[PDB]
Amino acid sequence: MVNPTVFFDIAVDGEPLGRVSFELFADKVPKTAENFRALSTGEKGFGYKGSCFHRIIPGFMCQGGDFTRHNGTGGKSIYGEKFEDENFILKHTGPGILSMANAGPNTNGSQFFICTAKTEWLDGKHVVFGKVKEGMNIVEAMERFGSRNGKTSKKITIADCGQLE
Amino acid sequence: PIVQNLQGQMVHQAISPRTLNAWVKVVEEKAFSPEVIPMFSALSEGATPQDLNTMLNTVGGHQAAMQMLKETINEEAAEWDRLHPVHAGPIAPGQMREPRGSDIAGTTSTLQEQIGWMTHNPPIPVGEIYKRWIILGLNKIVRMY
Repeated sequence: MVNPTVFFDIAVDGEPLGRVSFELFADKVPKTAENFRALSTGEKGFGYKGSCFHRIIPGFMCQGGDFTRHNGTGGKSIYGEKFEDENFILKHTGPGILSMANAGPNTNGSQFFICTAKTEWLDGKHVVFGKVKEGMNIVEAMERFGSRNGKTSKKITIADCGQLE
Repeated sequence: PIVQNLQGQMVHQAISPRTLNAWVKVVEEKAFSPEVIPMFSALSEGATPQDLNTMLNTVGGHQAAMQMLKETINEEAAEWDRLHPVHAGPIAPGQMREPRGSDIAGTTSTLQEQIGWMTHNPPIPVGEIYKRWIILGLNKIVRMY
């Protein structure tokens, strides 16, 4: 199939929470789907595995992907550094939407967020490249460790990740 | 400035036209000499980046100096960015961005946003930061003339 599926095994302070899987719309945003896929499998020697969700805001989104600096001010793509906003064809239509967390136009590295709500004002600013296939209840579980500014009350990590089938 | 209105809440009061005219007068008669600096500071207390830009753009006829001041501001704005890396993420409702140098300078920031950064516990004093960049540019052109 054209669109790949990836999984995250989420852990809370080391204790397993559960698995979230994603469908990646490589048919709409190939370069952005590919970046996320390869970083999930770890085939480049680096990627999401072991990284944490550093910014979680209840009712808004869960943010992760900063495997270098861990704090929002880091991360890098499989293209070396930061790549362009591929397109904004797809919209933030509800919970489960997987989108690129940039720091401006054409600043895509490795950081992403999963929406826990409809975030319409993000359309045209952030690239949508996937959606939760299974485990939205795990994401809802994650956002319970969030806060108003994003500071997580517990260490939320990607214990393991990869591509499925 | 950002003042208490008739109802007690912190609001954007525009700048007084007579204070603007006073500034224009100072620069028209004195030009950009050492004396123009204490005056600018005195007439810009509490000013937003937009108010500070209104004061600068009202100076009708000092082209070379204004280009010199602008470059100095742009340098300070570039230094700010270099010293202030941005945290990636979507901005939630309720809060706003970390200001970039262009925001502190008022070129990529609405008055609403500047008021937001200023009226914050604890704040990003974008008016006071920008004013410092302007005072440095003034000192430069004040020693040129």
